[PDB]
Amino acid sequence: GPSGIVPQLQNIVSTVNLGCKLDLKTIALRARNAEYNPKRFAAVIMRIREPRTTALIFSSGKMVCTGAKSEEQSRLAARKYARVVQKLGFPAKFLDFKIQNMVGSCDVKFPIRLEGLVLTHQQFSSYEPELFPGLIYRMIKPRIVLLIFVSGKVVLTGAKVRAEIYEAFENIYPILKG
Amino acid sequence: CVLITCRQHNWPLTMGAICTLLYADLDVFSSTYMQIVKLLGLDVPSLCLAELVKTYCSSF
Amino acid sequence: GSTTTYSSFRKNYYSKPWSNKETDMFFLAISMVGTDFSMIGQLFPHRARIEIKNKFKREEKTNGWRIDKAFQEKRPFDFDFFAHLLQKVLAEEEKRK
Repeated sequence: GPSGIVPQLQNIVSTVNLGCKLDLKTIALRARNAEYNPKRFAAVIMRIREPRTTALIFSSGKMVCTGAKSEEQSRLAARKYARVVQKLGFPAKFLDFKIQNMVGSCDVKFPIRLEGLVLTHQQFSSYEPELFPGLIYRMIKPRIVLLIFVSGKVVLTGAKVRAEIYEAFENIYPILKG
Repeated sequence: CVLITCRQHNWPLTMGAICTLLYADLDVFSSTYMQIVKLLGLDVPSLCLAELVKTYCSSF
Repeated sequence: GSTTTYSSFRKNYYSKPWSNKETDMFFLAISMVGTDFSMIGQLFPHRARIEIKNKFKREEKTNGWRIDKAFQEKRPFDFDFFAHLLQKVLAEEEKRK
């Protein structure tokens, strides 16, 4: 097993389709928590304080949300945005909700020399410190990208489910243990 | 491509020395540089520490 | 003209810091206008929209409670009165200093 630590989650990304078309100008007119610029962009930006999240709603009726810590909180916030649209007068409905991504991170309590890792896992490792300090690891099982630093901190992205994050975590555990 | 060529011959060359001639900027050229390398997946060494110092020190 | 030329990340250019009274106007704007960062960029011609978003990102780290408290303490909205309040309070700040 791991050294008593399982990665935390940093962000959630999700999408939902509201089932109807919308007038963005009206929504921006009447929403206290929204920002929109019709002359350059085709979606209205809104935020809620709990769960502390943002939503991006197009005129086509699709919606993108970020800022969540967990999938349930993303779903709750998306339902909240759906209610917000409903009270604005549109026939908004909460359909086909789906999580799209989440971010995870962990630390191993000891330093890691990245040069050895790039010298041994060339097929997956990127080491260009002059461009970005962190080492980039393209992991294949699960299809996850891990970002590694000299402090022993590791960051995970690209999963559809949390089990993918933890799976990549214990997959990389023996490699970093070397 | 010229850069990775020199890297194959472990020939020391740095990032801006190329961008000097190309009207480029850090973000533009670095982001693009990553794009082709991941696209082609070709193996290429890093800048080995001692190599660059010879040409750098000799310039004084 | 030399081969020693340095290249490093210049996208963090020196931006103008934020004033405490300017922050107070920012809060009374959340009270008064809302979170329409483009609109706030218009009420603050000296700040652009990205500055408003960065300001929100900095404030949300600790001052979410004050964000909510201002947002519930709603006030009727007037651009003209807003602009007058800004430059008058700024002039008062300079005169006190």
